[PDB]
Amino acid sequence: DEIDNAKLIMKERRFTASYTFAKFSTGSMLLTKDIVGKSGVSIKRLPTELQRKFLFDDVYLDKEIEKVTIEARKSNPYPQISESSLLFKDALDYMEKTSSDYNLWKLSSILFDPVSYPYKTDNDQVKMALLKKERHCRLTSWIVSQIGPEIEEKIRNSSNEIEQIFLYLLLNDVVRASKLAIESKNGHLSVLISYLGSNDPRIRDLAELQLQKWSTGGCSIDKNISKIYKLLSGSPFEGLFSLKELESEFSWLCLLNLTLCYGQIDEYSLESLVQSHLDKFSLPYDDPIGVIFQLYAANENTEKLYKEVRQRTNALDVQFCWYLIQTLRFNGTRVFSKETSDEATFAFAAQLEFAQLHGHSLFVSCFLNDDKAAEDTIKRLVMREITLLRASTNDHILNRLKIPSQLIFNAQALKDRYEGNYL
Amino acid sequence: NDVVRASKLAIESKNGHLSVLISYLGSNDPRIRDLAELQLQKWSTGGCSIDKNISKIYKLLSG
Amino acid sequence: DMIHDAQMDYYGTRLATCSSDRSVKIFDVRNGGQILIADLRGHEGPVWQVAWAHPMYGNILASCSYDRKVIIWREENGTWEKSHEHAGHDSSVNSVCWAPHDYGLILACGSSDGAISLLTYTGEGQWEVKKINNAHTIGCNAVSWAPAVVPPSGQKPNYIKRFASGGCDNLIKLWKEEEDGQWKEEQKLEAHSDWVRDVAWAPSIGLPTSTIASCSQDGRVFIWTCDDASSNTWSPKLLHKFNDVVWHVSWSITANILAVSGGDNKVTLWKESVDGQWVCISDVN
Amino acid sequence: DMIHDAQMDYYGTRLATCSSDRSVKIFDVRNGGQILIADLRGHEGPVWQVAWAHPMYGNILASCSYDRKVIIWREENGTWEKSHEHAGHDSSVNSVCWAPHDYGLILACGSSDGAISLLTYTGEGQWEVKKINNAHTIGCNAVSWAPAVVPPSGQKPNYIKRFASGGCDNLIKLWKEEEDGQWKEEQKLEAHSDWVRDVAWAPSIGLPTSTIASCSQDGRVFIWTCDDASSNTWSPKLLHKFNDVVWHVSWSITANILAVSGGDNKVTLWKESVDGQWVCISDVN
Repeated sequence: DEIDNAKLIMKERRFTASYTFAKFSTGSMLLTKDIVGKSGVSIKRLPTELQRKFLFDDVYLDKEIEKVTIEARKSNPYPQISESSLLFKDALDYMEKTSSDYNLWKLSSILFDPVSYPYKTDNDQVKMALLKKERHCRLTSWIVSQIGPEIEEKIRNSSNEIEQIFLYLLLNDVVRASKLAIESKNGHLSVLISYLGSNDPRIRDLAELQLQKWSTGGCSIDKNISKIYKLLSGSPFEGLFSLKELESEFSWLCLLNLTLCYGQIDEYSLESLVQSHLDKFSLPYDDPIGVIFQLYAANENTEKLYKEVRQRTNALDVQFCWYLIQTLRFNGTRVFSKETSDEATFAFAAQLEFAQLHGHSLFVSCFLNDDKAAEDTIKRLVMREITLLRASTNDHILNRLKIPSQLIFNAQALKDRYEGNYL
Repeated sequence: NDVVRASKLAIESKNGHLSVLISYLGSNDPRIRDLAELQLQKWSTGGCSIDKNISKIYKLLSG
Repeated sequence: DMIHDAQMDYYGTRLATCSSDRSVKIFDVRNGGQILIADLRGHEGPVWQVAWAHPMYGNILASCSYDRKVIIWREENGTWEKSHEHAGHDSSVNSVCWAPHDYGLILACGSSDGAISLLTYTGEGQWEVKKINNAHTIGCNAVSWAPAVVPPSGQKPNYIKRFASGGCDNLIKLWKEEEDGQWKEEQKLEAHSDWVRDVAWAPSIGLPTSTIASCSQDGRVFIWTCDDASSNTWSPKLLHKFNDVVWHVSWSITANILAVSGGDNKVTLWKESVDGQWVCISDVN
Repeated sequence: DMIHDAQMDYYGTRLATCSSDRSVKIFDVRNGGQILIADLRGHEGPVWQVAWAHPMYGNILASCSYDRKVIIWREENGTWEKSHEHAGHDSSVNSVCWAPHDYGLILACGSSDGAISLLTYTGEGQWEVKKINNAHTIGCNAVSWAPAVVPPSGQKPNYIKRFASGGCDNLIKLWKEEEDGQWKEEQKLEAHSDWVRDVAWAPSIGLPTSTIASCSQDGRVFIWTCDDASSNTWSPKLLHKFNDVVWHVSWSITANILAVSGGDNKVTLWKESVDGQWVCISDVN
């Protein structure tokens, strides 16, 4: 007598017994129906796939805040970042030296973090040339450590000393590469190896001019003695006796180190140099250290590549992308569009919201250019999570972020008011 | 005459600028040479507070 | 037995619910644990949807129902009594929603007779009801409010006061508060081949590219993107189609993730890729 | 530990399998119960895909592998010995497939060096190998045969003998046996943004509207179509995109249901609706 309406209405309403439902809520939690709730409301929560431990400790957020200068925007009292001395470097301490992150980070910190003389000499032709180089070593010196196990061990495997030498070069270790040369009664090399580090055309030509001759009825020559002269010619990969063959067992990075050490084909910019390597060789798929290079390599096209890149790979961590754009934007380092920046600031500031770490969210939120949006978010974020942003999160985050005196009092008053009746 | 290891150490101790000079050390570039010496002269005025080692090294550049 | 809609309170403290047994239960969730607090009974028919008003007006919660009546329950010190009731429609009332807190305390209700009432609140226990007859052909199911958007003087701006709404005619009509006082149908949206089930006006992340989602008996979910360069040009885009009906759709706040409820008792999550095509992030349950 | 590919025998009696442990196991399924019958070991590297030849040639089964070699195991009274082997490629061999039983007993293999061998069978234990170098840029992953289609005399027709094939360059190149003797790439299909994983030539239900499915790292599944016989027109249509890679794709025989393997360890089924849009009929597992 009561089931016919449930049937009538269930039916007069196109309602299958399959009817389910789910709705996200203010805190960002969704309410699925499961039968697991006193009233069947599975209030599951939203996963912050943002995996990086240090984000959960006051210290980082707290300390990284002193790294900035906040100032109310031009169209309202809502704070926005004026100046930020933020470098990839900063992050290194909170990570561990064995993770790929430390690398990705340590790398960027090298490719983008500013270089600097530690004494005031001003021949701009000089200072500009030093930093030019400081950045050079810094990077090769790194790859030397990344290919250390790789090559070092690949050396235990050789009966051939000449091949052994070519290997020591591959690690940019001339001193030991030379010692070996003399000790094996293969001295003439110790000489070239001497020149290798410099840029002398005499040699260069002496090398190449010889190479050409070596292709005419003159065999029984080590592939190693040849490969080595090749390292003198200048461009080794685009050569008359190319090394492009090495792609077989050498880490692409092993090769790159070559083009950066002996491949100074022309005396120009590094960024463009790196870029030269990328042209002859295909890169490792899904690789973060890889991508980061393309970004460095594609100088002015920076933002364009980024867009291009993010559209194909999940290798670059939201938080990274953000920290990138930001460290690059506040150092003049590259060319980044307001639309694209804020575009990725939301991204991050969002993950930080699902995690509930509002302190971080609000802070990243200041990296918003659109004064309307900034205000828009901030008012929202704070109005809902005031209690959480109060008494112990360090006791003042909000005053620290130059947030509006009124907003605080307003949203505050509102909850006290809310709790007021609940009691 | 062990630049490779002398350099590695330089970077690893947060004393990089040296790894740069050390780079030049092997060659013969007057820019540097002068940059070195010209600095040295300055270092004798009021500021005698640097490692004897950082000095000894620039000295190796002077010529 | 089976619940219909249940929505968390602002400040995430309570959790009102309603099921086909005509019971509007308000459960508290402190620490993740559910704890009933009152069973507001009062509908002659199953309750459909339910919505919490903005804490700025105290603690209010309204519930509509198949009983053709809608109830508003206030709260005064634990005193969960109903301060007002409204039976202005002849057929069941499929949905309710509150207007963005700035417009005031306005409540929108779409019935099944094909109408739409709008309870505005006044100084005391009074409520005027500007109504919209024959809004949809066979009735209305969804009612969603367009996000409050602000347009040299001492004034709180006059907003565009819009609010979309799907129904049994397949049309998702948008609406607008005419400067004089009544609402008119700014535009129709006919992309669905059968009953429109739910229509949700995604919240603007400050961003001007206002969106809106809809799901219907045909089993398709559309996202009407709109660049209102002063003219109504709503270009629908297909999210996905399941061989079974989709019952509800909701927007996650920050990312604009769509929770797609419908089909196989399963609920899905979606996010529009850096490419423009929407994707399923995961399967709930 | 983990298997890769496993295919049921014609007449649904056996069930060959292979996993990364370099072991090609042939089970038998009478009544639904699995029962091993032999563990053909012989690959220096994990076995990738595996295919059963047509009972018309006795009982044959071939398996390719990362060992750059491909094996063909005959059977003579329980005598599961290998009658032939072929290591004509330098890099691993991602896939194998047999040509429709009418062309004869031809086997197609796509390596990772970017080549494609084609073992035709002769009177005795002899096998000629017309090969295709640099077929794909970075290697090949999929190889599927185009359904055997028949074109006043005593003759078994000369077929169009086509067979598609995806690879690491993102292109799904179709191919054809030129009347003289060698295959040529009739056409390229570039719709994928990353590695093409698998490419399956749907069987023609006698119907001339030949189709083909593909899935790749980008996580999209396309069902390329040809509107008519003899018009070099392949118009791709998007099935769906998952945020994760799709590993395999297969056609169900009658309905042309697509089994989509990939993404979240889940496998999906799809059937093209009376509307043209493809839908997910259910979730396996």
